[PDB]
Amino acid sequence: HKSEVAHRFKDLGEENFKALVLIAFAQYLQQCPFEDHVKLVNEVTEFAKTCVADESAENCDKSLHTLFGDKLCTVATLRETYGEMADCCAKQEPERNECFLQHKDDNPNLPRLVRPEVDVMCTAFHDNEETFLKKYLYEIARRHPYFYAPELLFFAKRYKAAFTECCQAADKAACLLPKLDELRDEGKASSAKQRLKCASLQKFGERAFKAWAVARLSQRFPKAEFAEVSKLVTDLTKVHTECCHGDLLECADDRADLAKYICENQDSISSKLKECCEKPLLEKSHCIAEVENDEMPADLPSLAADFVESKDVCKNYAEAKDVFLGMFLYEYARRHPDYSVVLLLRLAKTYETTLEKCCAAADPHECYAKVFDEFKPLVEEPQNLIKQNCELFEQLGEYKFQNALLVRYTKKVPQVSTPTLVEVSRNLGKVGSKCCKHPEAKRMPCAEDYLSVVLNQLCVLHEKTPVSDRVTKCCTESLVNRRPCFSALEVDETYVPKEFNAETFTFHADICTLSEKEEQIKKQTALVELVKHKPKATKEQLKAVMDDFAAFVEKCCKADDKETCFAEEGKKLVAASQAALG
Ligand SMILES: CN(C)c1cccc2c(S(=O)(=O)N[C@@H](CCC(=O)O)C(=O)O)cccc12
Ligand SMILES: CN(C)c1cccc2c(S(=O)(=O)N[C@@H](CCC(=O)O)C(=O)O)cccc12
Ligand SMILES: CCCCCCCCCCCCCC(=O)O
Ligand SMILES: CCCCCCCCCCCCCC(=O)O
Ligand SMILES: CCCCCCCCCCCCCC(=O)O
Ligand SMILES: CCCCCCCCCCCCCC(=O)O
Repeated sequence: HKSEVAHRFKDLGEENFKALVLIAFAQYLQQCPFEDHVKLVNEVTEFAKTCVADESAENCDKSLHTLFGDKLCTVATLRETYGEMADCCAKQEPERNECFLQHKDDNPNLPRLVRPEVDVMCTAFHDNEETFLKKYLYEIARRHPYFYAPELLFFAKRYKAAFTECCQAADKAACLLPKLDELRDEGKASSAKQRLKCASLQKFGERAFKAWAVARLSQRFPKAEFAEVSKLVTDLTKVHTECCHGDLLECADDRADLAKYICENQDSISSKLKECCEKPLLEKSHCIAEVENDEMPADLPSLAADFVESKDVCKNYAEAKDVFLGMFLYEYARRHPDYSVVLLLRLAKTYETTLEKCCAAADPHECYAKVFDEFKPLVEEPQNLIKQNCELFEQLGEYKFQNALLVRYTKKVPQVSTPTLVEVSRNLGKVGSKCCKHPEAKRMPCAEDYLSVVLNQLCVLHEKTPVSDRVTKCCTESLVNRRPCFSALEVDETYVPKEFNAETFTFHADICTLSEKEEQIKKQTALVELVKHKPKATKEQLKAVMDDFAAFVEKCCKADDKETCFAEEGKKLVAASQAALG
């Protein structure tokens, strides 16, 4: 009301409040030490209570932006530590706030955060639970200035649970380790998706984004009217735009609003929202944004009615092209929760091309009457890839399936560095085990989501070290053409084999003491190196060496004087294998 701080405090609660203030400050003063921030939090929090007691007390009427800005400029070593950023304090709001966003280094030069030993972590945890988690919250926040604060807080709590459960466990490590890994990946995923979306909104512009939204929102809320979906798409676009700009507050307020709105009108939006709309302010958004797709209406007409048969297609279309196409998407999206958003985009795109040609011809209806037929091969491509791939994965295991992928892509883009090929293939495989476990009706949406980050990661670390033009075409192609572009890659006939290296195929017994994740990655690296040396090798040939090798390993890791073995058979293997592969 008359005091923003007081208000947020009352809403959030002391705990959440102090956690967010901490995260907020860690995202700007990325260089200040943890103790420094904690003091700021306390000073701000104390101030907050002052205003809760008397909404009219000093400065309590100031805006969060101003309050935050002033506290920020309070840091003495500001100009010494951040230099140019200190010049932000001369400017008045909102230039001051704006000035800060511009100096929020999206990727500082901080040391990789190392994972301590389970025991040391559990003891730290148990001894001083609060500072143990805050301290790490701080470490993550400063390294990820754009990670939406509240989501970060959401993660912290999942971590807390893991430590509370696991540190009591018999085998602490067997309980904790796996959870920490599932949280990391999930965190990397949220990070990549966020930057991805913002990146998209940047290059491709609003339209394409709204297009994406209509499709996603329709699949999720098939019972809502198109007018409700357009309303939501509009607000969601403002939200992502603002949130991408990096301003936490503005971003948060838009998010709360849209959640409030959706809840009040939840009856005309989705039935699956009850649960989500009860939750606390800080958790509404998160919940809603992930809510399962609602059951789609049973009495739903054939699309062909309003989009192929009708004699007013072009009329309705010229009247408002995008609204029409949007309606197409809305209609097609909600009848297919099983389609990937991007696949729906391809149809809509295809439909649009057709209408553009057809509506400027003798008689439209004749020209576009069989367009749905143009869809068939489009829908099928992603489906046959999924079946063909999940099948292979069912036979072979995650690991063996990854090797298949390894051989397949190395042949496609031999120029790519071996360590890059190994990672991509591994991640690709994970997507394989994570999605194939799903009923065929949810597979495609699943692949889209995991595959989207993986391909982006692939593109980013190639943007940097350009190795192939073909990978660059795919990486800079339409966001809806990206995946098919890669699927279209064919064996590289131009590639010239890599001169043989003895050092690259010699193994030591240390391959026995190494952990699974390490043995595999050590074997897989040799595999990519093998293919990069003899690309003309048939699956049979390769399957031979791999079999020979596999034994070699086990065999040499189950006999005395290991080192002797690996060097003795080593000569033999390399020798025999080289001849088999001409
Ligand atoms: C849940 N989420 C906030 C996260 C938790 C733990 C680690 C996270 C990381 S991370 O550990 O820094 N992940 C590193 C790679 C792995 C490493 O070097 O340790 C990174 O890509 O930046 C990134 C993004 C989100 C994370
Ligand atoms: C709570 N509300 C304000 C929302 C915030 C952010 C995303 C939202 C979405 S969404 O973008 O379609 N849901 C996203 C996941 C959430 C995210 O990445 O932010 C998706 O399926 O790709 C739907 C409804 C409400 C949303
Ligand atoms: C997300 C905020 C909660 C902070 C608690 C993190 C505790 C785990 C410490 C290890 C993190 C390093 C990343 C990793 O390798 O797992
Ligand atoms: C609410 C109306 C906004 C939706 C506009 C419909 C756009 C459909 C065209 C699909 C093109 C995808 C963009 C792209 O080429 O990347
Ligand atoms: C001066 C410090 C300001 C403290 C930061 C308060 C902003 C956090 C509000 C969180 C609201 C939840 C929004 C959402 O649902 O995403
Ligand atoms: C021309 C020298 C070729 C000999 C080197 C063979 C090494 C290839 C990697 C084998 C890994 C197979 C995967 C596995 O069985 O786990």
